[PDB]
Amino acid sequence: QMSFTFASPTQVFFNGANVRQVDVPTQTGAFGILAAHVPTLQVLRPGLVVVHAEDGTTSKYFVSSGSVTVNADSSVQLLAEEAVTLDMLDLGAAKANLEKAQSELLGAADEATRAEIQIRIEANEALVKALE
Amino acid sequence: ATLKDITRRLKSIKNIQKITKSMKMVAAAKYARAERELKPARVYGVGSLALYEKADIKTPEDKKKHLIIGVSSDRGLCGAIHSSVAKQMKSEAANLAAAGKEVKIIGVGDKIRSILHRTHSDQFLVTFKEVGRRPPTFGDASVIALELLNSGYEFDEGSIIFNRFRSVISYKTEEKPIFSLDTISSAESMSIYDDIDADVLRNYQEYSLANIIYYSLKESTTSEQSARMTAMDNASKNASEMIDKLTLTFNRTRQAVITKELIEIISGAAAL
Amino acid sequence: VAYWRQAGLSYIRYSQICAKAVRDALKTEFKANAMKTSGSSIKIVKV
Amino acid sequence: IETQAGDVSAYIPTNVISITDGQIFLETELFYKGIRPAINVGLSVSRVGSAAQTRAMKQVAGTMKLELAQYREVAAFAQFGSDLDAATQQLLSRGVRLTELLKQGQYSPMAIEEQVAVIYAGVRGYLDKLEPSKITKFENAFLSHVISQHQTLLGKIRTDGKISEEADAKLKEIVTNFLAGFE
Repeated sequence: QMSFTFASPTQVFFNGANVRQVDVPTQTGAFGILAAHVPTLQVLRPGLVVVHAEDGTTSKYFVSSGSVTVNADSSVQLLAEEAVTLDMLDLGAAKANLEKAQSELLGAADEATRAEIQIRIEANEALVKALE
Repeated sequence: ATLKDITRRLKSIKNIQKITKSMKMVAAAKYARAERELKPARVYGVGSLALYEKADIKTPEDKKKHLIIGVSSDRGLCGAIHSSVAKQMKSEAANLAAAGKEVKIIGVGDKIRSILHRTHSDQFLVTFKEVGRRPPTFGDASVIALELLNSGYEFDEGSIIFNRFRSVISYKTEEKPIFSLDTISSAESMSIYDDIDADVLRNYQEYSLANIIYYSLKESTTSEQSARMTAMDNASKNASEMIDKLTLTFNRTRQAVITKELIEIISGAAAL
Repeated sequence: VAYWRQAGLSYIRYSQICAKAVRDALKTEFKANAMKTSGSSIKIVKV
Repeated sequence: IETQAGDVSAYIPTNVISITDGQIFLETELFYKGIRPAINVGLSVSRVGSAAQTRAMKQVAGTMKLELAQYREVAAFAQFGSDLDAATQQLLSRGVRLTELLKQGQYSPMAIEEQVAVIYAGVRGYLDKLEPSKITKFENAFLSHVISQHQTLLGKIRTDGKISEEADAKLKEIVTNFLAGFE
């Protein structure tokens, strides 16, 4: 059916395992996936993987960026970039960091600099929305 | 020889033997670290190769812009690694000399540009430095991707010549197809697939570059440490053999010096 | 499509900024593991 | 015996080494390497050199000799010791602290009681956190502290001939407190 091979440059999750539903939680718009699905290739967001492996398990965790690729025969490659868990995160660092991003966004002048501070502040705000 | 000469030679080779055992144990420790780091990065890369194998898009012909990515070590003393990499690189360069033109290349490490100051000293476009000192990570592979993309160059085909790791003793020098422009991708198989718009697929393509470069760097560093441990094991053995031979000739030279001095003293006291 | 592509930014720079934010999102110990796994500066050589 | 450039295989050094019951060997690279007095051992051995000791120095020197025997194998691996594992790193560090304990100023011989105290501190390993260039300063300050304050403890060591669990507990206490108040 589907093989949800999750990976990240630190470690690998479920590589070669029968999974029933993966909330693939991306930039174009966070969408679930089941076994039979249309094949797709999409990049990720600072966003929120919710995996469900055949038994109603709800394991959610946070992903910086990466890439999802599914084929006809459902081989779900979710190659993330930094995949952290809810047992790994804190709150006040993200709060102070989004305040710093707000201040530097009020201080930005160049378009590349404003784009970097916007992706910084939206990573922080979707991060805190994941936190709370 | 004289006696002090062989004493100097034995001192030198005993030191080279101890330092080569030290390099063998350092290569063993960094090999164990690279091997335990190799387990997640192998699955990551074979997943990327598996999605490009199921989406088995071919290569369009009759165009120019090719790219060879040499990924190997910066500091050698590790066997026949860079020889095989340079051989494969210039073989693909001679194959891409006919009917291809833009064989402008990128390479990492001092040894790849040092084995390329002569044959393709024009065509090496960017070079990297300090690989193989620290273990390879993802953010430095991001630096390689930024110096490939933001330093503006466009390419349609080529290869990422990476040192492939297979075992404690062996290795492999072989390529991976680097599908490069969206037109190579969006030809038929992406038209079968879904959500294959130009920006999403080209951001996917840049991330595929960072993916295969991460896989190549950790594969090359694991092969580096394995072959360096092998080379320092064999060099310690050859140095120990030559220490044994030079100790035998030191002893026979010592005995000859004692017998010569003794015959001179006895000849003097007898001719007195 | 993207706003940062209209700024002229690469997706790998995008990923590295998101990586910096996520390494800041860790508390202490996992922050130490991530910054040890973070990018050491591979230096460049031009022509 | 003066040897001519390490030539222990000459006539007179081989004769007298076969005669004598021990040797104290001084290879000179340790002298110019900066560990004085220049007794650079490994070739140096005493053929009865365990029963000719007080039981304090017997215990401390036995453990100290085994630690230096584990150290001297791995020093060529300690010039590249930064990128190896941690067990070696601990062993080589302990050996460096002991080897810089063994150096001593000229014309100032230490009594048995204070050298038992110093080599005891190095063997129990209250020195593994300190800098290497601060070991000899600790040594001189520890001699001054133990001679000045705790006279009765050196009296215990020189009259009992050994450490018997109360000198051991008191030295645990005083070396922990003086390491707590050194810098």
